[PDB]
Amino acid sequence: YFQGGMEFLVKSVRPETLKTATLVLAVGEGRKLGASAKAVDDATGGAISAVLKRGDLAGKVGQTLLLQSLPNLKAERVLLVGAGKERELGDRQYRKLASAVLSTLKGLAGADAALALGDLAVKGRGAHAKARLLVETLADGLYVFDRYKSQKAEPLKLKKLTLLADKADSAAVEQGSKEAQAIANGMALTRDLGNLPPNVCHPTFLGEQAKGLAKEFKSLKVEVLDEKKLRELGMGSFLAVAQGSDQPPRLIILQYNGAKKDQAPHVLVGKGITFDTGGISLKPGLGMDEMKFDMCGAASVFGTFRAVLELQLPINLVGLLACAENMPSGGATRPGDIVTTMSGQTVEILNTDAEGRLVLCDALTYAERFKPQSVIDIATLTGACIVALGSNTSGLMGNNEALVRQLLKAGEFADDRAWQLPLFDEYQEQLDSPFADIANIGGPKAGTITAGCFLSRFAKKYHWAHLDIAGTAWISGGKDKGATGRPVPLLTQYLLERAK
Amino acid sequence: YFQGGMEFLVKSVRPETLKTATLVLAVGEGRKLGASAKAVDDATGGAISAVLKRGDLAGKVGQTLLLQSLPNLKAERVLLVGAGKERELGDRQYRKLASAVLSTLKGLAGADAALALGDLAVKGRGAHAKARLLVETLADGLYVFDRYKSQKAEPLKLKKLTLLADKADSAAVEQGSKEAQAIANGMALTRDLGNLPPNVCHPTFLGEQAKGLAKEFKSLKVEVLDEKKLRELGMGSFLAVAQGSDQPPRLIILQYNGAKKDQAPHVLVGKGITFDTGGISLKPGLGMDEMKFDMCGAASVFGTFRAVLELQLPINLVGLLACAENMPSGGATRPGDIVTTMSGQTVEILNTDAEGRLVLCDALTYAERFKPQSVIDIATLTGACIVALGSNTSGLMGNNEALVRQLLKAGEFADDRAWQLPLFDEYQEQLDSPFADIANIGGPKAGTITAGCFLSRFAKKYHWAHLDIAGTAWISGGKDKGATGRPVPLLTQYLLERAK
Ligand SMILES: [Cl-]
Ligand SMILES: [Cl-]
Ligand SMILES: [Cl-]
Ligand SMILES: [Cl-]
Ligand SMILES: [Cl-]
Ligand SMILES: [Cl-]
Ligand SMILES: [Cl-]
Ligand SMILES: [Cl-]
Ligand SMILES: [Cl-]
Ligand SMILES: [Cl-]
Ligand code: NA
Ligand code: NA
Ligand code: NA
Ligand code: NA
Ligand code: NA
Ligand code: NA
Ligand code: NA
Ligand code: NA
Ligand code: NA
Ligand code: NA
Repeated sequence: YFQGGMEFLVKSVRPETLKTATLVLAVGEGRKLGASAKAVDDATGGAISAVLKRGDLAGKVGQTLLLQSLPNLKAERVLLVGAGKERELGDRQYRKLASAVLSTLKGLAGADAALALGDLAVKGRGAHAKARLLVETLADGLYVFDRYKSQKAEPLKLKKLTLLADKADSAAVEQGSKEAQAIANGMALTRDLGNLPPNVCHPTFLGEQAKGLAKEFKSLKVEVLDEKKLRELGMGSFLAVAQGSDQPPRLIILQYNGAKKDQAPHVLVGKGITFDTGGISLKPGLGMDEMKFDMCGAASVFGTFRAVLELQLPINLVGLLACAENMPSGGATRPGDIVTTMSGQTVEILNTDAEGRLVLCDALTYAERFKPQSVIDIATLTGACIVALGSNTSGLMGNNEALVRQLLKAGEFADDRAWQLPLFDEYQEQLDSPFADIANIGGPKAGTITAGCFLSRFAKKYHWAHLDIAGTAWISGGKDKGATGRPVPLLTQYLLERAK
Repeated sequence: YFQGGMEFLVKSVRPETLKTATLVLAVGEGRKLGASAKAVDDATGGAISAVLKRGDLAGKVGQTLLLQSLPNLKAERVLLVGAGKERELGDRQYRKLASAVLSTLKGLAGADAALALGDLAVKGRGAHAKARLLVETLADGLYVFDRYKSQKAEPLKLKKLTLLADKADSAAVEQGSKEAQAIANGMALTRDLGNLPPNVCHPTFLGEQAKGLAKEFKSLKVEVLDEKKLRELGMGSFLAVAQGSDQPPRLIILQYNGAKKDQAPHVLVGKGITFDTGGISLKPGLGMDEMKFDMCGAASVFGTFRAVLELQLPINLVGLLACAENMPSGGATRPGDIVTTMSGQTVEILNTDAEGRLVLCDALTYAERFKPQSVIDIATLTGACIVALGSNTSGLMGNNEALVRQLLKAGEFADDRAWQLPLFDEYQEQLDSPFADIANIGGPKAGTITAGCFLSRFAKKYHWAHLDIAGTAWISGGKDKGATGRPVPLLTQYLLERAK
């Protein structure tokens, strides 16, 4: 169940007799009230119709009108929210409607609210799929990160949200709500870890977080490998990234065995660069505070595990979090260094700011021992991905078409979308080095793709895919600056489908 | 038939008795000679086997060994070319093999050569598909642009190439060769127009080129509209691009009616910015000579027409070439100008270097009058596409999934590949303007996509797709700097399939 201060219930009772602090109804733009709103209007003797006739609420998506006590209702307030003029909403409009409702309710002193929104239609979504989107939007919309504020906002009075559904849909709605709550809990852990400042959130801290998660979930086993063990394993490019920082690196291994021992596991590999200065290839100063989000890949592995552990899915899951801090220093890796990866391939490190792939490639080699049926790495890897796909769609590459399709489908269902980019063999020659087996960077052309090509050289032994979340893992500026928790919804949906 | 100084023949005779200046045979790396090479070796009494045993030719793809007269052969020379160790070649290896053969033959004084390469296997390609790739690579490999060199290279002695094929395959090979020759002729026209310097290749020159093509092909009708007519049509954003230059703009209309009058036409829309300084939003000086390639979109419409006209395909085809020169001047368009497009939508021109879309959008509105069944615009539009997809894969967007799939399939067959990028509705808000209906640029995120989103607002009335060839239309540096002729092979293959 959701942990962020909200209980979500599903009930099949009549809205017009439900006791609640706020009853929420949808109002169309220039079309008749839906069945639920009409039943409530009838119960009040036409009071809602009479208000709407006065014209303050045009009915555009997300517009609101709040009424107090109406005759013959047990609702203390009635919140009208506009649903536009279309027969069906798209996902974006449904989310906008839900967020407008939540924003209003947050500011009220009501301890609960009941959503009578079952008459809304959303393109391509039945009861379960609508509940997944609605509850995830509501629950994630409650997220707060204020532990470093001396002045904290007043706690919400709102503590309970009831979804009204016809009895024939209530089981699907309940299922969707339960899954959405687990996803939102995972997103909240991901966002917390992403938002923590890098002087607190370093690799050792992430190791202790993993141990704490195992304390909470007896089904989770955790092992944390330090720099001595990494050197024993021959993890040369991983160590090269870490060596310039005072902070020691960590390889965190999470294991959950929800299925029979004969089922091959799915492996999630997360880039956990807790801060990325670029190293000797130093980044510019402007906006470099957002490099604390360079561990959002690893954070999303935490969050996906958190959701899976709550749902107790019948799957075998492994998490590999490759965490290091990338700092300049008198002992840092230099451009031109050549290192031997755990696979034995030598890499010429042309640019020390292309370091995510250097911790990932050793983790991908490590993943071979699990004989996985799928391996997915998640990383804030290339600014080129933002040029290619922006901030709303993650880049996706892989060496197996069926797995890539499974991830695309999961992202569509989750409304946490990705988009495939090709790993054509012609791109690989961009990584040729006169000195070593591989150069760690290509040119300025196709940067997201050549990063995927680099990783692919370590993933040939299994079905593998790669999510570039450089654009989707956080919001850069404004009031809403901070980690997003993506791609936890995509990944959790992928695993939900693999668990059937 | 190919016009660049080469006759291509298909014959089904035995290689070992064929009179030719050079007989070309494939030699595998560490595997037995194929059937054709073995038959020739047997005819010489083992002379080729005996040479190969000495070890000078390892057999790697494209390696060569040239022999002179061998016993009992009518070939004056025998050229051995390595074919690697795989059972089947990929497209890249097949092209590399063919280019190595051609490079050797170019340097010889032989007037002809015979290719006995029928035993080569290429992944996913039968006789017709292999001949398409082989002949197009050979014919396009003969391209020369030397009209501004005072010292021209010696003319080739090689004037005839014979493809040897089994009688059961010879019809397919002949068909593939004929189509490849037409494509190569079209590519040569495209490359010529792209390579011409911008003080020669201006919009008026392109208009005269269209008139010259109609003189050569009686099935082509051409109309050239000048700035007065553009202003009568209300083509405000097109005129805004052109107004800073001394060179007047041209809208060139090509029409070919190869099918019954009841068949809706296919429309190709080409960006013909004959030079792009950026305008007031001036480009940096470094590499700005390659902005003469900013008309390669329009050039590829010329080239696709040239191939279609030679093949006399039973289709109805329209070409719209929107040509202008983008110059700074005391009357040039300024950042912040607002103009009314022919569609009536107003556009705020935030950056005068995003000018390709401003001539294209008026051409897309113009295309409505043809009631087309497909509209494809081709443009060197965004440097962001090179970041996203590099120099080897064109970006593709559209408003119709079936058309996008048809173009992807054509590019795969042609080995002139594209890759779809999404036009999700969420990207559209990047083009919001406080002052006008549309801004002409989004932010630094998803630049290729937001350019496609801008064009999509003018294409809603028909099935439309958009090819960003900023990366594939030319080669930037080195000995091979110059226009490539892409995407003529993709477009011609698309139309070949639509003609069935
Ligand atoms: Cl249901
Ligand atoms: Cl630790
Ligand atoms: Cl340690
Ligand atoms: Cl974006
Ligand atoms: Cl799914
Ligand atoms: Cl055949
Ligand atoms: Cl003209
Ligand atoms: Cl004129
Ligand atoms: Cl490239
Ligand atoms: Cl095709
Ligand atoms: Na609507
Ligand atoms: Na929507
Ligand atoms: Na970096
Ligand atoms: Na990084
Ligand atoms: Na490059
Ligand atoms: Na081979
Ligand atoms: Na190949
Ligand atoms: Na430009
Ligand atoms: Na341009
Ligand atoms: Na942007």
